[PDB]
Amino acid sequence: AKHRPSVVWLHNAECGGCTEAAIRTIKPYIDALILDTISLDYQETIMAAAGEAAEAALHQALEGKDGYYLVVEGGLPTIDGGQWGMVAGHPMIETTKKAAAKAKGIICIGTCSAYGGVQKAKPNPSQAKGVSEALGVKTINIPGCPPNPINFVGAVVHVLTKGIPDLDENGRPKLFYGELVHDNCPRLPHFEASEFAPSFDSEEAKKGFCLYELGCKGPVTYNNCPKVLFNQVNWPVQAGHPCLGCSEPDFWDTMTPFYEQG
Amino acid sequence: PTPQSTFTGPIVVDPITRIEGHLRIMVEVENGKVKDAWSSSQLFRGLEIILKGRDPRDAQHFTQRACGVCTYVHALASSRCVDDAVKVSIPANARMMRNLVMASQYLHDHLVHFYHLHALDWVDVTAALKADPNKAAKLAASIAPARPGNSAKALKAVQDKLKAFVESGQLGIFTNAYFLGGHKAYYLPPEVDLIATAHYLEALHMQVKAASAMAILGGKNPHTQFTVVGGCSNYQGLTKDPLANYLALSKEVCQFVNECYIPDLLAVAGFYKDWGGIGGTSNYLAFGEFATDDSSPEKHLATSQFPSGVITGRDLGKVDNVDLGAIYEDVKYSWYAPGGDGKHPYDGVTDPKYTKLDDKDHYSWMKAPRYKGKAMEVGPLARTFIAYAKGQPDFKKVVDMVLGKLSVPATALHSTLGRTAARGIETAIVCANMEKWIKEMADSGAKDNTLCAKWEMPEESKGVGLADAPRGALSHWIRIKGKKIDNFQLVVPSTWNLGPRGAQGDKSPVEEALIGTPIADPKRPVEILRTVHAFDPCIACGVH
Ligand code: SF4
Ligand code: SF4
Ligand code: FCO
Ligand code: F3S
Ligand SMILES: [Mg+2]
Ligand SMILES: [Mg+2]
Ligand code: NI
Repeated sequence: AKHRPSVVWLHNAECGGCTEAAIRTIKPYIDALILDTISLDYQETIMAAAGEAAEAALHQALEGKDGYYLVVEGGLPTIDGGQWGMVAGHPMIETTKKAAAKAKGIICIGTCSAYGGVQKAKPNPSQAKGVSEALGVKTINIPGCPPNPINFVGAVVHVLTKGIPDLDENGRPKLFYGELVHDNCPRLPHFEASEFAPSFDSEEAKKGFCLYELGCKGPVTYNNCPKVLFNQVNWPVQAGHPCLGCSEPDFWDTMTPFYEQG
Repeated sequence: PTPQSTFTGPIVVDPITRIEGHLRIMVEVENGKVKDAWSSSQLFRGLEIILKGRDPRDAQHFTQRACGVCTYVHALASSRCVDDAVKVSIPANARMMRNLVMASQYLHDHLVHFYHLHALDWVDVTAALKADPNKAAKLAASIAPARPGNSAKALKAVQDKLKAFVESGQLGIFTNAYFLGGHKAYYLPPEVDLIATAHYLEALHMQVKAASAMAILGGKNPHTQFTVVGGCSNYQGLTKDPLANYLALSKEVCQFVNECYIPDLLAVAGFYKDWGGIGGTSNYLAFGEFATDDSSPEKHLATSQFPSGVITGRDLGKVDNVDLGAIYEDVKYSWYAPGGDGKHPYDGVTDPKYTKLDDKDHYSWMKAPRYKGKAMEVGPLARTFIAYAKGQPDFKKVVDMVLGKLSVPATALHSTLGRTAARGIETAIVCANMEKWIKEMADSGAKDNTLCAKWEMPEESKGVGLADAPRGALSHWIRIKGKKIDNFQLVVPSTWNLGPRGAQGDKSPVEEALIGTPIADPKRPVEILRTVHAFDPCIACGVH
């Protein structure tokens, strides 16, 4: 019985799309991962235990002799002493702080935990923050809304088996986030030739012209979408839609209007 | 007999796990039965506030982030909404593509809910270690269709993996499970636990295929990106080779629904037949889904192949039409400012005001949606009753089937067991329809590949987008002023189901369903979870 590294996964201000994205991994599948690779010791979406029993499972993991790695999904709502976001009667900011204190490493899955995300968008009624900002601690960021499971699992496996991957200025591993979406887009030749769709109904759109005039943020977005695809089959520009810039910090405010470049 | 303790006193379960989002459940218990209940949503994000003043075209991208479990459905609702506000009629191909993506979402979402969210309330995974895999194989061979995954050898490998995992001492997501050590409320034979655990693992793989199928049309999953005002952007979604692969994947998923999901669900139902008497409510609402004419919200309501309607007081003889003018939301018992009660969603107000934990006067971040003063249950059960009542041929066939298999009357469906069975029933029906719907779109797409219509942004307008998402009646409501979002309101299926009391002090569906719940063991109150989970709760959705 080889010991499997303990992973604690917290849900804060999230939509669950990151947990969903994670379970779409096929290298390995999620069953192989939690049966052979890691010991996933707290995960609200799928754990058997509930209530006090779940809280005790969390505390057992946090007190584990072998330590643990922390995965955080979602931003942290900080207005009113953090009371607008609570689990087991405790502000999410308090519990995340406690769990971060002794973590071997923190992986922020998704743009929300990395940078604050959707609830941080103006006027930010819950005064939500990304984890690094709220806790003042260093995070490995795996952003996108949600990130590809390839990026999340690859980072988890890299951290357990080698160490911290090389990160860019926004804390994203360069293994996945080193290249612009646009530099790998199959419609680049159209961009270069100034062959743009003026609308989604146009013959240009039907011919698969570049989506830049329709708001495509691929030229300012670092992600590996066109290279690795999603779900082994597709990606947004291949489905004829512009990139929203969803792996960029604060994209809700910097990349909008999504259908414009202004 | 149904196990029940003598416990008198409060029970709080927070967090409710195996749902999306953050839910606290408080109950008062007397002689081992729930006598009062509160459904307390514990996170606010405030998408409605965030949308104010933004581009109506942006709405769907924000609102899709209401939730990633029921991914897509909010982008769809927002697109239908803005489509209605600009008065654009989407092309035939866009209607078909949008409805096919919804269908794919039903299959993914329901499969994952039954196995990965709900099953652990009924299946004692550790008891599966006690089964003889040979006896388990014969059992499965006798009830369900024949399949290699149900052989002695496949079931033994599953049992071998589980045993090595349990003996490692790192139980992971099973740590402190309510079934550890046995539990009076868990009735399944060990062989059945093994079979269901095998399929639980299988389903982890099959849900990947269901999401791949969806992504062929949707761009990616989670969070699709193929819908635009006026229709869809995905021209490749209409061509032959992708639709052939879409079909092929949906067929694999549907084989698994028919070989594993439905047979497991029926086995569980057979053993927990007493749960046909627990967790019933009386009123049902649906906006319908899978319309042949989505030119307007009126037409969606009228032509939804899974029909729309309102049943009141369990009266299956009187399905009324949906009056969209009669929907409103109260906040009396919610964490919002005073004076926000009785608001139609076009006049919706979202002014957060927190008080404190377990304040019986204000205890949820969900608003309380009401229909003419009545709470409404939404979701698979609501759709199933409405479809059955109206004589929808597929729903009449599969329902009467399920009822005959189980030897229970149609009245047993007003229950937690009913609610659970309804979810399977409609999955089987979506599956039976997939090939016809795919063929329709393939044929249409080859003849003419129009996918988006032209449209103009009006200075001032309003619109509504309706869908029946996997959890029920979803509506997005926009007021446009100066070509911008003046007001944008979501009223979500889990808001209908799991909101708090309305302004008259009246329990929401989940709160009412909880009354009369037996508690065999107040330390491990799995019965609360069986009823809550059967609603397929989503607090991210409910509160937004
Ligand atoms: S990053 Fe996007 S998909 Fe992940 S939790 Fe945040 S909103 Fe949901
Ligand atoms: S569609 Fe977007 S990512 Fe692709 S070439 Fe055009 S601007 Fe670049
Ligand atoms: N289904 C679903 Fe999500 C909820 N409740 C939505 O809409
Ligand atoms: S929207 Fe996000 S998923 Fe990729 S294509 Fe653009 S970075
Ligand atoms: Mg224990
Ligand atoms: Mg709302
Ligand atoms: Ni949801």
